[PDB]
Amino acid sequence: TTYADFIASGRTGRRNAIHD
Amino acid sequence: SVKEFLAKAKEDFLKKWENPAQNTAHLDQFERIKTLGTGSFGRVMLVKHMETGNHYAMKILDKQKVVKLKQIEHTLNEKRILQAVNFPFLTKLEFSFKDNSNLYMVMEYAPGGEMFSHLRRIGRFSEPHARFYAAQIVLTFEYLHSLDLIYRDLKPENLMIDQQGYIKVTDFGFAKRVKGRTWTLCGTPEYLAPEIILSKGYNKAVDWWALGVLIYEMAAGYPPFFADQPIQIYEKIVSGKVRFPSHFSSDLKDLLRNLLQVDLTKRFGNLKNGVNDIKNHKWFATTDWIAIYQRKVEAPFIPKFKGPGDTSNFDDYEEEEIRVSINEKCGKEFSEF
Ligand SMILES: NC[C@H](c1ccccc1)c1ccc(Cl)cc1
Repeated sequence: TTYADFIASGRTGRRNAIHD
Repeated sequence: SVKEFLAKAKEDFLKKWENPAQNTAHLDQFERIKTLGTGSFGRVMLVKHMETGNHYAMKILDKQKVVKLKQIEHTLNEKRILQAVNFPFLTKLEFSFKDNSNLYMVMEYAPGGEMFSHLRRIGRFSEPHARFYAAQIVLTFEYLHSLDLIYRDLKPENLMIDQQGYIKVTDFGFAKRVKGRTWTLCGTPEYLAPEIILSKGYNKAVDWWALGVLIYEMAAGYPPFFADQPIQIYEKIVSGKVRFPSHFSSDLKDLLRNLLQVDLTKRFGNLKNGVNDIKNHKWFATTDWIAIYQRKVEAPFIPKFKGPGDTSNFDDYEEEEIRVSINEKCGKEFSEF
């Protein structure tokens, strides 16, 4: 399931902003 | 009359914008309680203001780290914008000051914690629950955009839940007053509009895209474009494809198609009818926009209150000294702060 893939992913924690 | 409300809001904003508050407190006036968040981009501490006993979230930026990250102008934007704005769903900046080493922004404290925490734990929000929050973001962007401000970092991590269950938008580190277009690559990967990824000039339309991502994430429990690495996320975003959970209503699906629209001539918020395309969409048919502004609407979820200084809705972070050098750092760079 898509949920299962999200939870198994490395980006379920707080996400940092990006920049140049 | 929203037109008239906003005309007055601009008069109020412009006065503070053109003559910013500066040096309105001192570190020694606050008792440090607990770190509520960190990052390369800084940290936030729960503090108690001695003269009132009020609790605040104090953002602390290391001037030298700001300079190294090329965030000087962005940091000056943040403080100058925050001291000038005034809206129910914006976190209020109560004090700001600086010392030899650091910059300080003392914001109101929302003990309810970040939307992020509650969304991940609970899993997802029902559509009415999501709608309640989205309405507050629609109104806040209407406000901000009218003042020529682009926000540029919408996400659950940056939306606090207050004691009445309402939203406070926080973190204005990439907010910028710009008439016309701008070019800075900034934001959070999952929430970046395709035109940001493709190094085009872009405008306030990137915030309406971000609203699409947020509503999706709130209602699905995961964002519309995710992967393990940013590059893989950017590929998905520009692909022009999105999939909706089977439990998404027809109205939700249709709203999201018009928000997560790569074509700027077709993206809602960016058309001739502006924010009314969003405000008058079927998904918001039940939303009483005035009642939400006024906070008359009963919130779908009220965080468990355990005192004004309770940190139970926040995670634990490693505590770190606030060191203040005896030599002033970066004086010229942050002169106007
Ligand atoms: N993202 C909002 C979050 C926060 C704001 C206010 C109170 C607690 C947490 C936060 C902001 C800045 C940083 Cl450096 C880390 C964490």
